[PDB]
Amino acid sequence: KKPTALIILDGFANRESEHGNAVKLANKPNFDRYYNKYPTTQIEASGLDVGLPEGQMGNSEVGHMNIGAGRIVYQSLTRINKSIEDGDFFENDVLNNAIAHVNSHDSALHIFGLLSDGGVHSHYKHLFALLELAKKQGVEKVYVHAFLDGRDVDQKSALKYIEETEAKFNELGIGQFASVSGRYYAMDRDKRWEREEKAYNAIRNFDAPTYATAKEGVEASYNEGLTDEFVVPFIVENQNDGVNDGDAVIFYNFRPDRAAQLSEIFANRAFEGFKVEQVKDLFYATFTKYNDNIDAAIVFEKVDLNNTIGEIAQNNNLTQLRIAETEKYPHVTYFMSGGRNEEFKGERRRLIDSPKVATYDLKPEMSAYEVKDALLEELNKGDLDLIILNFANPDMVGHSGMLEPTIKAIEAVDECLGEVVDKILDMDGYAIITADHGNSDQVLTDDDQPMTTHTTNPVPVIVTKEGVTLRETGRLGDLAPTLLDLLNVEQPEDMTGESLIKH
Ligand SMILES: O=C(O)[C@@H](CO)OP(=O)(O)O
Ligand SMILES: [Mn+2]
Ligand SMILES: [Mn+2]
Repeated sequence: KKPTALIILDGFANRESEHGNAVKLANKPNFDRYYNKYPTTQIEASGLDVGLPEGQMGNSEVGHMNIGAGRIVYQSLTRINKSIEDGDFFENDVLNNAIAHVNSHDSALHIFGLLSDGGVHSHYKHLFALLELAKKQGVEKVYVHAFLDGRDVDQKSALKYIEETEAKFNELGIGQFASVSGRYYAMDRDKRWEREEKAYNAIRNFDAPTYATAKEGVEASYNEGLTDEFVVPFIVENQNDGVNDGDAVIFYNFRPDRAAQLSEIFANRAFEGFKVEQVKDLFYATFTKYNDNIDAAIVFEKVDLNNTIGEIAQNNNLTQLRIAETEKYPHVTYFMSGGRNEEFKGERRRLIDSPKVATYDLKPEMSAYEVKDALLEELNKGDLDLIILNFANPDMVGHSGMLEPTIKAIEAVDECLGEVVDKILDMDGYAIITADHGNSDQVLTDDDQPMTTHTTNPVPVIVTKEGVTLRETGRLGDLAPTLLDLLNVEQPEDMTGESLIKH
């Protein structure tokens, strides 16, 4: 068996400036020799090319999903944005049923969510689209329960989103703020139920302070030293008639982890965090499915990915190995397989333990040498068709925002890379050396401060096949089609990416 390997250098991208660029400052002779001998291009790993909004840096989860799927895998924000822009949203069955529920019970429509443009948990423009829909179907009025951010956005920005939303209410002729809670309260994820109860009591017009306007209560918080995230939940005077039997709730958050708890309070009949009298005939709609214990109608259902690279390999009777250290093991397993834990037939996996340190600058080599030795051990068995390998280090050490450790990390990876790839080449196989998004290409601001984040830069691709030229650009969703090309395996239609290899 001639092996073909995808070797993912996590958080390793192409950036022109050398300043604070560990990728360019590192001595990486093995990478450079392959780069100088073999065909090379660069592909996009951020924004719309990976199913994220324009301007948004790529990441490990999204990047490994796109890589394994061989297509653009649209994430929640973009999917909902596109649904709005193209009209589907306003036809959505769950949203129109929530409105039929209100109209048929003469009851009230409530809207919960994180009122910012952070884009991690929500996007407040989706609130405006719901208000437009409610107005269109004649709802009359809509109680909006605002959860303030200050964490995925500037710590004191709530007043701008509140102002703009107040103008929407006037413009569209519908809706009002009913309650206002910092996300510390409404969006806990550590089962601190006393924080949640305060949000719940405001939303319900039970126990809470009241202010005449959303602005007033936020400004009162500011004057006390409590910024957006920490606003103590409050009620907006005369604008909150409670959540009563017959009502409907739409929760526009799309990220499960911080929306689940509040949703359990309203809509898990088994909820025991604190004692409640649940609303009867409550229509409870969540933008996504937050967990299995919430009785909700799901506005945007999870889409399963058929014919990821691993499934195609299976269906061609090929064997495959997924391998990485702990820190990127879910990436090369679960995410690579399209969000599936189960092994395919023919699949085996190798987990190497990551060191137990708070920040990986303390051991820049991490477990890269043990990953390399496990891999050499597997390739010496001679029974692998496909290998999916990730070297975690450039991303994990780069997050430290420290240049010398990040350089050392890349240099350790380079030494391992040369042993892995030379072995693949002795076995008459092929490697694609690339990345899932950038990070280590920039670990310093232009003013020499630590920079601890991913980048939007395009990622390198080297394909260790002679006599071929690569296409000039492309995206992560093109990698799996390139592996299939190298394996001489037919690409199915639902893999819409294109081989980077020119024919
Ligand atoms: O709550 C979350 O999941 C987001 C914050 O927007 O990340 P973290 O909480 O870990 O900052
Ligand atoms: Mn990554
Ligand atoms: Mn990262």
